[PDB]
Amino acid sequence: GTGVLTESNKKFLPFQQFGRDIADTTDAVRDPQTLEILDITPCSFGGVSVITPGTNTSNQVAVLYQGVNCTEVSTGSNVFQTRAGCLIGAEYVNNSYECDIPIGAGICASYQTSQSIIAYTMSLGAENLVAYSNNSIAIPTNFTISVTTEILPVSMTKTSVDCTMYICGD
Amino acid sequence: TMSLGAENLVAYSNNSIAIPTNFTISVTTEILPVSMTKTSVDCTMYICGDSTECSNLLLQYGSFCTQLKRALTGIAVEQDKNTQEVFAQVKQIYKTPPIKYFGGFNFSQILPDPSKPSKRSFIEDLLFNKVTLADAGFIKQYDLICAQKFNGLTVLPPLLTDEMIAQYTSALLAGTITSGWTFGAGAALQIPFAMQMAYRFNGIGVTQNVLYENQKLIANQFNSAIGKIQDSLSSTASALGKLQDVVNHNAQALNTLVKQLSSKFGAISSVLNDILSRLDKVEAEVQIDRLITGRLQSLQTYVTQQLIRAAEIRASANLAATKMSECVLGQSKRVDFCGKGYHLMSFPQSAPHGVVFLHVTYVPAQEKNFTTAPAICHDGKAHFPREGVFVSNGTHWFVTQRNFYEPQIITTDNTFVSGNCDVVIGIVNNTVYDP
Amino acid sequence: ALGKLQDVVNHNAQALNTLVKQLSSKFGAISSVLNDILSRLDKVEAEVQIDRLITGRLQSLQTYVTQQLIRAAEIRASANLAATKMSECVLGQSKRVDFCGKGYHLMSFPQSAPHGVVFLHVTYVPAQEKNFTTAPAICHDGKAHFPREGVFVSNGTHWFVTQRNFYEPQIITTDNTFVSGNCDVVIGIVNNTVYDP
Ligand SMILES: *[C@@H]1O[C@H](CO)[C@@H](O[C@@H]2O[C@H](CO)[C@@H](O)[C@H](O)[C@H]2NC(C)=O)[C@H](O)[C@H]1NC(C)=O
Ligand SMILES: *[C@@H]1O[C@H](CO)[C@@H](O[C@@H]2O[C@H](CO)[C@@H](O)[C@H](O)[C@H]2NC(C)=O)[C@H](O)[C@H]1NC(C)=O
Ligand SMILES: *[C@@H]1O[C@H](CO)[C@@H](O[C@@H]2O[C@H](CO)[C@@H](O)[C@H](O)[C@H]2NC(C)=O)[C@H](O)[C@H]1NC(C)=O
Ligand SMILES: *[C@@H]1O[C@H](CO)[C@@H](O[C@@H]2O[C@H](CO)[C@@H](O)[C@H](O)[C@H]2NC(C)=O)[C@H](O)[C@H]1NC(C)=O
Ligand SMILES: *[C@@H]1O[C@H](CO)[C@@H](O[C@@H]2O[C@H](CO)[C@@H](O)[C@H](O)[C@H]2NC(C)=O)[C@H](O)[C@H]1NC(C)=O
Ligand SMILES: *[C@@H]1O[C@H](CO)[C@@H](O[C@@H]2O[C@H](CO)[C@@H](O)[C@H](O)[C@H]2NC(C)=O)[C@H](O)[C@H]1NC(C)=O
Ligand SMILES: *[C@@H]1O[C@H](CO)[C@@H](O[C@@H]2O[C@H](CO)[C@@H](O)[C@H](O)[C@H]2NC(C)=O)[C@H](O)[C@H]1NC(C)=O
Ligand SMILES: *[C@@H]1O[C@H](CO)[C@@H](O)[C@H](O)[C@H]1NC(C)=O
Ligand SMILES: *[C@@H]1O[C@H](CO)[C@@H](O)[C@H](O)[C@H]1NC(C)=O
Ligand SMILES: *[C@@H]1O[C@H](CO)[C@@H](O)[C@H](O)[C@H]1NC(C)=O
Ligand SMILES: *[C@@H]1O[C@H](CO)[C@@H](O)[C@H](O)[C@H]1NC(C)=O
Ligand SMILES: *[C@@H]1O[C@H](CO)[C@@H](O)[C@H](O)[C@H]1NC(C)=O
Ligand SMILES: *[C@@H]1O[C@H](CO)[C@@H](O)[C@H](O)[C@H]1NC(C)=O
Ligand SMILES: *[C@@H]1O[C@H](CO)[C@@H](O)[C@H](O)[C@H]1NC(C)=O
Ligand SMILES: *[C@@H]1O[C@H](CO)[C@@H](O)[C@H](O)[C@H]1NC(C)=O
Repeated sequence: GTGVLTESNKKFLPFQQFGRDIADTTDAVRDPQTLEILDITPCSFGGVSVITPGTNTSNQVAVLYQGVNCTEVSTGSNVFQTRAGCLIGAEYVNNSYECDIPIGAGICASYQTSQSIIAYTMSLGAENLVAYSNNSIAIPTNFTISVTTEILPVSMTKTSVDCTMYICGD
Repeated sequence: TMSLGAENLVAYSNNSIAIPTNFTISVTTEILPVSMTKTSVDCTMYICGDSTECSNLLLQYGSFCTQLKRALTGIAVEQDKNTQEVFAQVKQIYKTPPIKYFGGFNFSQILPDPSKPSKRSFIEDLLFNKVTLADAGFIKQYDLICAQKFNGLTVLPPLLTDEMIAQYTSALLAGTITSGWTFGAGAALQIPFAMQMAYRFNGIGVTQNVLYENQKLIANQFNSAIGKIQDSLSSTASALGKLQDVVNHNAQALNTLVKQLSSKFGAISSVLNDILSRLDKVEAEVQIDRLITGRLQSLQTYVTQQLIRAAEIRASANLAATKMSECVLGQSKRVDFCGKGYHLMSFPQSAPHGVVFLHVTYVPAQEKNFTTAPAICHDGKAHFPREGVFVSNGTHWFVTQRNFYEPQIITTDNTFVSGNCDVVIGIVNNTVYDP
Repeated sequence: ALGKLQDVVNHNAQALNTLVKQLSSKFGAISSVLNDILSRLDKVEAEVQIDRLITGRLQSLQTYVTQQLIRAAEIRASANLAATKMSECVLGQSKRVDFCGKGYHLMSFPQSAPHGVVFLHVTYVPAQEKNFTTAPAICHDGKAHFPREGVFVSNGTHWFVTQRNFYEPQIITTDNTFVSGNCDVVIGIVNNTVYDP
């Protein structure tokens, strides 16, 4: 196998020699020479996603190592820690704007100005408190006739497949 | 034999009408799933964990893994779209002024509490306590989940945090309370809550003087209903059944996918390393192919089940978005759509992977028999009610509303004439007063 | 502009292209070409490879049909929604909120598009609002007068009754209002004169 061997405190009985897991993978072993218990762990791995504005715009990209602390990480000096992982190549900004490239856990990324990729907390909207009281009513004095557009799919492509021709052509 | 219900025959006749004389303000609860767990699967790690020979043999089977990954990513994006559609229906983050005199109604249990770290409400916190999440997708530093992670199955965190969902529901609630349905059309227009409730009463066919002359009773009934909602959501643990069921189904699917790795599928062993160590390349290729095919079919079944369940969740989220648009951003004339009874309003609350609507409805309470008539003859003309129904308590005739007994003397302002008194079936004789 | 329709077309085209490209996979056979297997092997030896190719391509077709069935269910739901919007927004005026566009719905106009429909929803949106002082009712001669259709407003000195969606103040008369009981119950009642025509 391949993995990291660590000292273990598992309570192996004197007759046992190895331990299994849910998927029947050996998670602990007994050293044949020095009868100690070793825990076997997968070494280290994770997903790597690439945040990028279109290649029409810029070839500069940011990288997201998903679900890892910013210590187990090509690698710029712009590391940032999101609940979704470690974000390298994005300058975190205390401002908040509308989400442009959703990264996760409320963190979004955009390409903005000397332009660079920035990461920020997405903005839900501008705050607005209603001037409410028990003898005040706001009544409109004018109107606006708006024309909105709504697009709805209706049908799709009618496809036909020749099973014999596709599988066993002539 | 199961019972459909208690039999009940309606005392019907052609000159008898039952009209309610009192009402009840009910607050029902409706739970709707919105999103599910965003899962990601590493095809190579799941099928051929750290094995070059298995990976090389897996390259033969084409692009099954790429389309499994594409399907999972599509579902993952769809979940955030569902949440955004249900909750992000408000253009601005509204908020109420510090004064909390909403015409005697007590909204303190649904408005946010600043004391808590997350600015959730009391009922929202109860809802979050009633549902336990197997995994939120957050960072897991160095179980039934470690086995999943080591085999390539991970969970992605949702784009909108629970705090953002709480802020969205707070904006919706503040807009509803301080502006009625006006914030769903254009800019929010402030209006006293008593006047907003008077409009809501007018919207179901009851005159506003009923609300104004019974304001304290209605406020007390609403407060009692909210308190009963609190008690029910704090007592019965099995309250949010649907959301917990969604979480359980996703977790069970992942656990089944992991346990499928211990199947031999006809090979000598389920462990790739044992096959590699005990057999030559020619002999081990057959066993590795069997394991690859079995695990690929298991992944296919998991993705198919996920796609069908995601379609179901998308339908539920569309329904929740419609209920937010129609029940919360306005008053609904649709029957049994925003709760049982005549709909007055609704209040949204977030919950793990779902939304909860507190539907406030008006239910007639105490009905009485009366003798009715389609029309009335005064001077050879037939008088019909402009808005209401003719009733009689035994000796005198009045005209009342159709949903609340408020009899008034039959005058020419209440009624309109149409033709003579030789056509209407069931007409009666009475005097119509002239102001 | 028409993102959804183009997305549908792209998804179908991509599915067909994937189905075609699956024909170049060996699936464990010596070759992905049927003719090469037939020419280089005897019947007994070639049957195994042909079976492997047949099984792989059959599974690929199964995946394509399953994806198509799920996507067709999605498109059918969308088409049912479009039919409902045609019935309610175009063939009539809708009271449902945010169903035929944001705002108070006036009308809608349909337009065709490749594999889809486009609705131009005409809606009415209030524009310029002003503050006013309001009151649930009014006392004239010991009776409480409530608006028949509208809301009582005041510009600072005088009291009028207006519509709820458009400021059109009118003198409070007995035709605008109706009486209900006395003036000892309503909370927030005010004092004003009701004109008698
Ligand atoms: C209501 O709004 C409309 C436009 O939103 C106003 O019409 C404009 O009036 C100004 C001043 O006379 C003109 O310069 C514009 O050309 C008009 N626009 C249009 C489209 O007609 C209208 O005056 C407003 N009414 C009130 C009472 O404020
Ligand atoms: C309508 O029903 C409500 C309650 O359903 C009645 O209010 C109750 O009245 C009794 C008698 O005065 C009190 O003891 C209760 O405390 C009241 N309850 C509440 C919640 O206020 C009301 O009296 C009924 N009205 C009519 C006309 O029957
Ligand atoms: C609205 O209801 C809440 C509770 O349902 C009220 O808060 C209670 O107030 C009493 C007296 O002030 C306290 O003894 C309780 O401990 C409070 N409970 C909670 C949970 O806060 C609140 O006072 C009500 N609102 C109004 C305006 O009366
Ligand atoms: C039906 O309602 C009428 C209207 O109130 C009743 O007539 C009144 O009865 C009371 C008895 O307490 C008298 O004091 C009033 O003078 C009566 N008014 C008129 C205009 O007649 C009548 O008694 C009711 N009848 C029944 C059977 O309930
Ligand atoms: C309602 O009143 C009318 C008029 O008072 C009644 O019509 C009378 O009916 C009797 C008997 O059929 C005739 O003799 C009269 O000539 C009718 N008068 C008129 C003016 O047409 C009618 O019968 C009454 N209805 C009831 C149910 O009592
Ligand atoms: C509120 O509206 C009333 C009604 O128009 C105003 O009263 C009028 O004010 C104008 C001033 O230009 C006078 O010419 C009229 O004679 C007044 N009419 C009456 C019946 O009094 C009043 O001034 C307005 N007040 C405010 C604060 O806007
Ligand atoms: C509205 O008008 C009524 C009647 O003009 C006022 O009622 C009077 O109140 C005073 C002070 O409480 C009493 O001394 C009078 O006897 C009352 N008159 C009547 C006929 O009841 C009432 O106070 C006024 N309301 C406001 C807010 O000014
Ligand atoms: C095994 O051999 C090693 C060295 O060859 C020795 O140090 C150790 O004590 C031995 N242990 C046993 C159980 O024989
Ligand atoms: C380049 O692509 C971006 C998409 O991020 C778009 O906003 C921009 O307008 C494009 N520019 C050109 C010149 O096509
Ligand atoms: C990362 O590890 C450090 C210690 O090595 C710890 O203090 C920190 O909380 C960790 N952060 C995350 C997000 O795991
Ligand atoms: C954001 O603000 C905090 C304090 O409010 C500060 O410590 C931090 O350096 C700021 N970040 C940036 C990128 O300026
Ligand atoms: C409005 O409510 C406040 C309590 O917050 C009260 O003091 C005030 O008198 C009320 N105004 C009217 C006009 O009733
Ligand atoms: C009601 O209908 C019955 C027939 O079932 C009839 O005999 C009776 O006269 C009717 N009552 C009135 C008031 O018309
Ligand atoms: C009306 O009278 C009938 C007569 O049998 C009775 O059954 C019914 O309960 C009464 N309805 C009400 C509301 O009292
Ligand atoms: C009404 O008055 C309040 C007082 O603060 C103000 O904030 C609000 O903008 C006013 N509304 C309108 C429509 O002018």
